Amino acid sequence: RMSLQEKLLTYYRNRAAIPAGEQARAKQAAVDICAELRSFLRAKLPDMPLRDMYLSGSLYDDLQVVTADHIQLIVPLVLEQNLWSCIPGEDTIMNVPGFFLVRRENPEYFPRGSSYWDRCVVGGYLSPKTVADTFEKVVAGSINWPAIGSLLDYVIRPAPPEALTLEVQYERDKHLFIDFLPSVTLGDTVLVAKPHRLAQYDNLWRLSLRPAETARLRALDQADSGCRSLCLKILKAICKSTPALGHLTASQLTNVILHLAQEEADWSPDMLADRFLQALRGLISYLEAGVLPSALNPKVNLFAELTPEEIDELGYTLYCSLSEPEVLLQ
Ligand SMILES: Nc1nc2c(ncn2[C@@H]2O[C@H](COP(=O)(O)OP(=O)(O)O)[C@@H](O)[C@H]2O)c(=O)[nH]1
Repeated sequence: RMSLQEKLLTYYRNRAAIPAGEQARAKQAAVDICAELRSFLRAKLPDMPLRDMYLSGSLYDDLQVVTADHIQLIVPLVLEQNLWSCIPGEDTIMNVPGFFLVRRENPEYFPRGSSYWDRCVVGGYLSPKTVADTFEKVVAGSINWPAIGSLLDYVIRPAPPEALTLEVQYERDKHLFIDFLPSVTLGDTVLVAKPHRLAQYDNLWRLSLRPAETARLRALDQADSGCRSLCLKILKAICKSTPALGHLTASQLTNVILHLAQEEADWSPDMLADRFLQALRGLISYLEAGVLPSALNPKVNLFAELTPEEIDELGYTLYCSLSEPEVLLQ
């Protein structure tokens, strides 16, 4: 019957690709809200050290698949270089690459109170969990979602504690989940408060990898009009659509693609099938090895948050799907 090429482009257009209308409006609803928060921050909280919150995520750069239902709103903290320093996780006793301790420097000389964020310090370290709670409470305590919603003809209601998430119904039957992501930038190190999976690492900030990864990907496709992004979206759609693959993330799949791009120059449209197969094969062998290095930061293993058992099950699921092509593609 059909070639894999056709099946994939077909799968992409009927499953991976968000319908044209829905993505514009979802994205626009997010844009509309982000702006209204810009003015709220000027008026209500000129005291809290922040910069303007801005959108980020797959929906914002057209990498979101199946449904336009989520996006991040970054909350950039202001931290003074003099007062704070970030510590690579591999240099901590935790020994976890891709994560940082954010340390409060010399309290004898910089007493508590020198930074607003000193209230979020636990044992000399800026706690990511506590920053989230404080922000959530300081926002919850000054914000008027019913009014912002009325102003934009959206209904906006926070969610149950996931208190850092907003549910935006922007049409009768459409909604969008915006979650707030507190971020810190020290030097050229960008960190986000997206907690490590295990509880014992909850004092660590996460190295933000998404911007460089997606910029890299976009630059490569731009250069040669390649299908790197198209292949990623298909994979994302499969993992999202297949429960057994729920542990796979956009970040891992993107790096699978980027590693492959180091070794395949030809990403013309007709090579899509071949690259997709290579990517599947790559992912499987990364899983077997128990290690998927970040293309942009080799020291970081993007499977390090997964247990060996989960890695093993992911590997098995994928092998099995090789002989169930029609379950993999819907
Ligand atoms: N926007 C953003 N999300 C990040 C970052 N680091 C980790 N994440 C997480 O990774 C996910 C973002 O996924 P995304 O790239 O948008 O692809 P998708 O959610 O699978 O469509 C969310 O769960 C984020 O919390 C980051 O630096 N920026």
